[PDB]
Amino acid sequence: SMARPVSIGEAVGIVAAQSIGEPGTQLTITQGLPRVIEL
Amino acid sequence: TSVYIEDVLHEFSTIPGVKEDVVEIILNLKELVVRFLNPSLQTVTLLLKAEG
Amino acid sequence: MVQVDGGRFATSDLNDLYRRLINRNNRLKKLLAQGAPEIIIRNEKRMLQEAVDALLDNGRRGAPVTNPGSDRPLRSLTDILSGKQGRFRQNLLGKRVDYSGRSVIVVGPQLKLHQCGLPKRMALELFKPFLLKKMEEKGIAPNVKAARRMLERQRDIKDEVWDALEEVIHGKVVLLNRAPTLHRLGIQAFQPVLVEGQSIQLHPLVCEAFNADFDGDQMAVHVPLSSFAQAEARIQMLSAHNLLSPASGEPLAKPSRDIILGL
Amino acid sequence: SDPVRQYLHEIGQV
Amino acid sequence: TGRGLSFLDLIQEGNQGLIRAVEKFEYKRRFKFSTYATWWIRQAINRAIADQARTIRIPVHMVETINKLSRTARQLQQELGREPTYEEIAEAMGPGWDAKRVEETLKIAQEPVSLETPIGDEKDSFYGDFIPDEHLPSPVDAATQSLLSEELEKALSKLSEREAMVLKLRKGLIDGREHTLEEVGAFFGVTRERIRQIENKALRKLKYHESRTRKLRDFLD
Amino acid sequence: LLMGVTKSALSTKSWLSAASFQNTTHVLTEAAIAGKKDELIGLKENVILGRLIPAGTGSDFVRFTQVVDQKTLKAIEEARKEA
Amino acid sequence: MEIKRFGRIREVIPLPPLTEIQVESYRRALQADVPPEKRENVGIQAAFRETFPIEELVLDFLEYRLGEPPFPQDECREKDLTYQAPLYARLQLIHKDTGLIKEDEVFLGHIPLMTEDGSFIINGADRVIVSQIHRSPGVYFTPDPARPGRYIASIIPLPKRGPWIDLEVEPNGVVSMKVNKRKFPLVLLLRVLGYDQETLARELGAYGELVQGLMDESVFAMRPEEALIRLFTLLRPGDPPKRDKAVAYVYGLIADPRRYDLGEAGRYKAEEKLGIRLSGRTLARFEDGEFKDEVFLPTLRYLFALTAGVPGHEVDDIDHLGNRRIRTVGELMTDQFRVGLARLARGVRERMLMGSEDSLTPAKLVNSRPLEAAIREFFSRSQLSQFKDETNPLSSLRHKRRISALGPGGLTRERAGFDVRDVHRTHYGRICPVETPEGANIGLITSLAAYARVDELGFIRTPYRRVVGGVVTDEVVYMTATEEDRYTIAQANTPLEGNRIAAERVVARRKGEPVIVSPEEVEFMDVSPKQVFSVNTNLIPFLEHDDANRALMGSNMQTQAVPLIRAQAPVVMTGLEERVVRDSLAALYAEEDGEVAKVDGNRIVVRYEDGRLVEYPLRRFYRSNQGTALDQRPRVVVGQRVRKGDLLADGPASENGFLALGQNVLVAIMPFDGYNFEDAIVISEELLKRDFYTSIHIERYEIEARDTKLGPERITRDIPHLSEAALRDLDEEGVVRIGAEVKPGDILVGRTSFKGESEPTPEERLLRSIFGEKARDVKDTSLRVPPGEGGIVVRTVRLRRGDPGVELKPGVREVVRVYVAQKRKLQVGDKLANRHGNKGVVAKILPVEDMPHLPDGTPVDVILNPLGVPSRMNLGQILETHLGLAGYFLGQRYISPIFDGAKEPEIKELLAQAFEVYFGKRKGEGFGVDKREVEVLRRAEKLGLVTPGKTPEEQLKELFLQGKVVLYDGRTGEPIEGPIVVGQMFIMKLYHMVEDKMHARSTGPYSLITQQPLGGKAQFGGQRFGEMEVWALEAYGAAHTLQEMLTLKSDDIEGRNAAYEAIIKGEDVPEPSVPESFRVLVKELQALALDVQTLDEKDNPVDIFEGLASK
Amino acid sequence: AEPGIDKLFGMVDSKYRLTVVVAKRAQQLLRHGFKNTVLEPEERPKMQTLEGLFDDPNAVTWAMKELLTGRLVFGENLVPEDRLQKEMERLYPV
Amino acid sequence: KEVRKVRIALASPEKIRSWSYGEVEKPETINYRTLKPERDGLFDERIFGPIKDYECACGKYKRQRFEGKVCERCGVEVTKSIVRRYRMGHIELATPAAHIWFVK
DNA sequence: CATCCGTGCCCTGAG
RNA sequence: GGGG
DNA sequence: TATAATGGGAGCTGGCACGGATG
Ligand SMILES: [Mg+2]
Ligand SMILES: [Mg+2]
Ligand SMILES: [Zn+2]
Repeated sequence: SMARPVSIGEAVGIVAAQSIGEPGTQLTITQGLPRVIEL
Repeated sequence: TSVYIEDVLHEFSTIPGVKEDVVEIILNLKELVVRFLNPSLQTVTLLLKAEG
Repeated sequence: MVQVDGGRFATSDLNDLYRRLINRNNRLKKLLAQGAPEIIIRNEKRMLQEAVDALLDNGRRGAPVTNPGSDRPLRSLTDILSGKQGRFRQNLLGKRVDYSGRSVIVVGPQLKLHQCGLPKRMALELFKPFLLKKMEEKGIAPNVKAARRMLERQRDIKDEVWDALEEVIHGKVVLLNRAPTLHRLGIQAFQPVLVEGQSIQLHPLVCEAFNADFDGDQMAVHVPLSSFAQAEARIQMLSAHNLLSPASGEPLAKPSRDIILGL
Repeated sequence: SDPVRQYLHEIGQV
Repeated sequence: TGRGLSFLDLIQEGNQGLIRAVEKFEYKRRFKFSTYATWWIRQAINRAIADQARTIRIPVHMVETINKLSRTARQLQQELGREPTYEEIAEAMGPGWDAKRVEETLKIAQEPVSLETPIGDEKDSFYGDFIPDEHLPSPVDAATQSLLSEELEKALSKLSEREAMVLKLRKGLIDGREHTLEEVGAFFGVTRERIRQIENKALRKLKYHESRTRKLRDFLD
Repeated sequence: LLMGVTKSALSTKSWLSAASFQNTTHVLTEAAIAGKKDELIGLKENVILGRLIPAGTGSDFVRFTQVVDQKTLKAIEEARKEA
Repeated sequence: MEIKRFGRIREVIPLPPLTEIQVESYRRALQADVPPEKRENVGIQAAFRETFPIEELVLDFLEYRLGEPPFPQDECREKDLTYQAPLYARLQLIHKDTGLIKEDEVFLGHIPLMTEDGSFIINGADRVIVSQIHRSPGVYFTPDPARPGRYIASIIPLPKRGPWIDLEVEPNGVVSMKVNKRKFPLVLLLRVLGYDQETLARELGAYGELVQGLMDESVFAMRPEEALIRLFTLLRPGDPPKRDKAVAYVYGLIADPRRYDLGEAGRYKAEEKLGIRLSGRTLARFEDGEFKDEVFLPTLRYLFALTAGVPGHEVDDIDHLGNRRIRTVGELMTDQFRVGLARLARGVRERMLMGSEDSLTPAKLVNSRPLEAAIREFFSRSQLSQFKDETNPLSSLRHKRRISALGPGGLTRERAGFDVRDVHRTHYGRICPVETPEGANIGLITSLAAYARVDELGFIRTPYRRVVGGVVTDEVVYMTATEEDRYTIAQANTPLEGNRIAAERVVARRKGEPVIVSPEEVEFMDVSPKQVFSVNTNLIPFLEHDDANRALMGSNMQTQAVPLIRAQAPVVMTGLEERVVRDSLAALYAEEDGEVAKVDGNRIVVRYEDGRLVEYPLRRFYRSNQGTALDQRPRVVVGQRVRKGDLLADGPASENGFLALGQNVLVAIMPFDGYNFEDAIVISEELLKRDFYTSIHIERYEIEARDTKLGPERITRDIPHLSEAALRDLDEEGVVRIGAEVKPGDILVGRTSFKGESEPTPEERLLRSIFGEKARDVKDTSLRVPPGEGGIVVRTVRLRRGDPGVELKPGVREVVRVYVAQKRKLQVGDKLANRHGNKGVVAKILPVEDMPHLPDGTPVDVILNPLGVPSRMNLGQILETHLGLAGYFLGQRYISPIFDGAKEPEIKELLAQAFEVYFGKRKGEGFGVDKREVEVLRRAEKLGLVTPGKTPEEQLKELFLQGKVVLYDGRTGEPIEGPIVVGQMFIMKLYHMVEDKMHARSTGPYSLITQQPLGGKAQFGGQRFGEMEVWALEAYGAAHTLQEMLTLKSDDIEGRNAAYEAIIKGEDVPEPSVPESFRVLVKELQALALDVQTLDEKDNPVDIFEGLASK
Repeated sequence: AEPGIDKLFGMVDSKYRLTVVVAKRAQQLLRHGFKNTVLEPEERPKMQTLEGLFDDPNAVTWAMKELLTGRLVFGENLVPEDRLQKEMERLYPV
Repeated sequence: KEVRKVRIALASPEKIRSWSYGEVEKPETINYRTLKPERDGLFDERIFGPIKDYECACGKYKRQRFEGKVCERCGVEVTKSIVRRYRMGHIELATPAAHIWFVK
């Protein structure tokens, strides 16, 4: 979010979970969100 | 700017013997064009009494 | 076991489960003292075990015990703890909070990126104790009690209290949120600009991060109370300070729609 | 699994 | 069944009645045992239903009264072709019954309702969630009581220590009990008339300071 | 060993987190048998406890930082020099 | 003004009674207007006939009757009563041993009555019973998913009327039957029915390898009695196999008409599928002491023939509308009536044993409490019984035509996949493919088609015109889907010269499949395009130009339109706006021909041809379920000659008989300084000036005074510690006066409650001593105006104890109701929408001088951003705007029917006729072309919109034919650098308004157990900070704000009290403490025999209860 | 955006340390009534009232500006807590 | 002291009894006329604590000058009513019963 | 290979 | 059930 | 307090699926 080294104390796992989940409703010849969950 | 109708308590009332509700009567009174000849005159109270 | 508004009584299902348990326990004691045969005592002990199971985790084994004239299973301790309505997810990992409001949002093109339009009455209620303190500092009220009794009636509200509320919210920020909160930018910090009317004014550039439009969307407002919470909001959560996506690193608050069209 | 059926079976043994 | 007790509970209370019947049976009367047993079994079952079927336990005679009221109201509704009034039920009940008594009896007979009663067709809300807590003081009430105590101390500081202490001891702000005039006089060593005089002059000073500053008026509600 | 996110979240050392996730009865029974102690390492634990989470301003790395003006700083320095 | 209608399609039949699906259903269910001896064995009659005779003394049923309502509909709505009729039943108790007969008419309670419009009044609230779609009973054959070459036979009765039976061919070869989750060989049950190996071998032997799997020697060796005992041992293990018990159980499972009831539709479907005839609605019979098969052998034969691949046998599409049927109001009410009747029968049978076996009357035997309880339950707490949506008349008209797959006896939300929610090809003409909710309930809730009607069997039928040779007759046939699949049905727009098909090739459907077909192959034809869509969807003009996903929103949002005080019909109509006002009995019409004798604001008196003088009272300023005002205005004058069916009074949201859900406004399609950014809408202050989009809303307030153990609650003007300024608008009794203005904080009804006993704190003792004023016995419990509400008091209703005609619930002395109304002007945050799915919130109200305006000085009313059109693909609003410009300058309105309306050339012609008035008027007034108009024409021919070289008038006319005009910016006076689309558009004000939804809370009520703030604006609750909001705060790293959310701002009692005190004292907020919900969790875990211990770093226990819970 | 937010983020190894420093300095200023400020009378943050310019009541803005000046010293283990509190109360009493 | 850990473990019958302030011997809730809690019932004030702050049931001791006192007449301790959210009771079973969590 | 259990978006809402 |  | 009376009664949550354990 800042294009600079991350600060010590940044809750990184929550950010990872949100960044992976937010486009979930957009996932549609394609396997899609079922494939993402299977993985 | 104001209206008082006898035997009428609020705008949502309705007058016996009158076809228009008070809302429509006030809507019609909003179309009234009143010209003051005296420039020192800032308020007037018109009176109306009709029947039959 | 509480008396509601109309004098009626409302009680928890745990009370009925405990009553079942105690009735069966006392009946077992009386049957033992009176030397009942083994069939009766066995039936009573099995019913006592069933009642204990009903109290701890109803519906776990056998048919769930219901109140008379109802198919609704009684709510046991296990049902209270677990589930989407359970204690953890409903009252521990998330709560209903004070100093919060909600209203329909409106595009505020005149706002700066760090700003949001806040209705006057919403701000009067949200900052009410700060406003009481400011009304006591200025000569608007003798003390806090009189200031609150004055704010209680809307017709007793004069225009100096609005200037006092302007003085209260100076420099401070509020938190705007829109459900669903898919990523951390579903909540953002904005400096509030007091506005007439009952609508919240949202900056256009953040509408992409909230996934917000103006076909009827509503947002919630929260007031960080401490100096620590206010500093966290102004430094880390401010809308103008989070311009890039934490997911991709690309710009999130970027031109769109009408801006792109005109340029 | 049915307490009443079990109790009736136990009653039927006397 | 269907009276508020489960089938197995009724079975067990009937077994209690059967034990009583076994203990009271006299075979010399040539009556078969089922005859004498049935009476005690029905007695125990009805007693249990009357004693346990209600969360708010009601004595057995009052339960009989309420059931008689229900039967009378049902007779009146079957004969009148509509639900009866309080006065009609009072009439059908005979002497000693007026509409007020029928109403009070029906009010006493009301059973409580579950806090977990669902609201809406989704499993997302409960009834008790819409029920406020009227017991614990709100933050506003606690703040108001604290401000009242502080303004009271501010107003009592405008007295002397002795005449403020007299009021504090007489009205219970200290130790929680309201001392009699004799006790405050014996604590300050003075006469009860003397302590009454200084109490009255302290109250006079407080009333004057109040009429001057108008501070403690807003706490009069 | 590779396990999915559900099993990995259920198998964490913190029993408060696992019990607030899913399978509350199973997790709670096994943790109560084991006499498990939750060290409040993660976020969900302190959130349930209403504590200050160990991230951001609550991280032990930045939590104990002090601020002092040079006037008071030098006054304290002179007071500690004269002891 | 002139009304021009387009379209060449001639509909041979009008729309059916739109509320007939409710009216006819309930009328057939009750049969109240049929004399008892001539009733049919249906509905309540069928229920009585099924429950009786009660065998055990024998109690038999003769007839029933319905009385007149004890109170009218208005009085029921006023007094929280149910509009109902008394039900009586004539029963004769017979002693078959003595011959004694005692006959009496017993009262069975009251049954709610359906009003004229198709709704009910339950406990004072209007309610609607929504029809329920479900699988039709019968015998179906589905492919076995596990084994491809095999199938499953499903015998399905009516819901709650018996179990589902599954016939399967197991891998081992034997045929199994599945009932109540238990499986057994079907051969045993066949042996109980009396079948022998000879009969089965000769009947099923044509299908080779399966009959040998049917053969079991041990079952054929034993007679049907041993087989019956064996089957009973299989079905009821542990139960001693007494032969009579086995007979009774198997009879009640298969042959009992009281316990097993196939549908009449189920019986017909079985007879049609298997090619047999049923003597009853059971799977077998108990005749002459033995069991006789009815259904099992034909189903087994069909299954074996389908497995073998015998031609003429097919699998069943379970979503086909021939296999899915509707249960309307009558059927659901009858089901619950039947359940209550069975419970009353159990009570009767129990009474026929106790007491005196000699002296008994039908009145002593019958207790009607179970039946009353069942009916009251169905009408009050069922899911299918819903709070009536009467926002506008169309709201309730659509609500009554709703179809739910949910409800008791139907799908749960997880039980619904893609197959159910799908649009089946048989939905054509029956279920609207457009009108369905957006979100989780999509496909589950649907609406009935316009021309559709549900037959007596429960299947939706659609009309088609017969085509013989090439001639289209005027006779119409209402078909089910199963019958529809037989013919080739041509489209309704196929060209015709007279009654003959004028096309060499026509577009037709065969089993829903589209095909090109010669006029000789045409067997039927569609009645109209209108039959494919619902009522709401048929009100969308230019529907053929709108994407389905947005036409859905248009249909669903016409429901949410608020009745406006100056509401008007759209300039572009579809032809249904009159019929909708007609069938939704909001408007008033004349019965016969006659003359109007009297016209008042309260009533209309008409003298008809019969000479009789009929007075119609007008509903004036009545509050609907949703707060919208329902009022009727007279549309006739004294002495006016009216005919049969002529309009007398306009209902809510109707203009001269036409549906008026909104207003026609002059709209310009252009961006505007980002104020219409992302679907937002900019409006003109002139809309508020002439009271457009202004609506009347009434809110009802209620308060009770009751008897307490501490003393009576009294509704009084004497309230402790209140000034005369606070008690100004209250009368002597304490009720606010009619006509007073009330604002937040004002008192509506004053009330005093006796103070709960309490020792005054020593501080209160000293305060009392200082001021010398006794603490009053009573406390102020007055009903006040909630935050954000208020208005004018229009009505007050007071009901005491001891006054004639009124009796309250036990303990309540008196009840007072205050009715407060308010005129709501359109403001920032209110929601607007058109019929094409375009919806937006008002974000800016500009003064008239800033508005873009025409050259002649006419400012536009609404500014819509064009960015909401391309992605949404709803072009119907564009054509509506063009035709509305044409009709704005020609002074006329239009009727563009669905899929057969005005096309582009006709609109161009009307636009030329309008441009003549728009420009030749100017040219005759002595004005030429404007300079800015010339610059705009330059930039327009640069855009290729006009042809270069033509005169300025010709180019302006070309632009006008393209629906675009020169628009001046009122801020600069300079024009917009391009021609802009401007025209009249019909826009509605929706029920979502900022005045209802604005809310905020500092501190307030908390919950009992959790001590967390309550929820909702009505309870002054706080906003929920759910798990995902906590995730957001965590990802930000805002630890102290999160801790505030978890503590100081919620359920940290010490923390929140100290925080409030520190804030009102100007101090910084204190350190938070332990949340009370965590202590609740600890104690609830201790109640589960689990020891939860908070420890320090030394593993020593830490007491978060602070010594309060430890001895 | 907050004035000089980039330079404020440049002062620290962690943004959250900047937040902690700002919050603690604001708490100091609130507790001691702003009279412990490192700002000069012309560097004091101002607020426009109906009367005119007054001191900015928001201590967080004060703290951020003070940090921008550079006259504040931040770090870990700079002074025992009780000693710091008592010396601040000696230099700037309540 | 500051909480650093949270331990969960099985509870002996002895620990359950050490939690309990008394045994609930009756299925009664509150009296049908007085609406006050029934003695030895599920809401008894002698077990779980006083309904009102620093006030016994019968009303002999009504202020904080008595705290920790147990009224001899009604048997209720005079403390804060908040303890009714904390203090546990217990039921003594005639026959042991299995905790279903450790069974199913 | 069967069988039991436990999961299955968030905030609002309102008679 | 309604809304995003 | 005594005629004799001697094994219930709902009719489930039945158009979802998927997977992690234990038989
Ligand atoms: Mg949206
Ligand atoms: Mg009487
Ligand atoms: Zn006592």
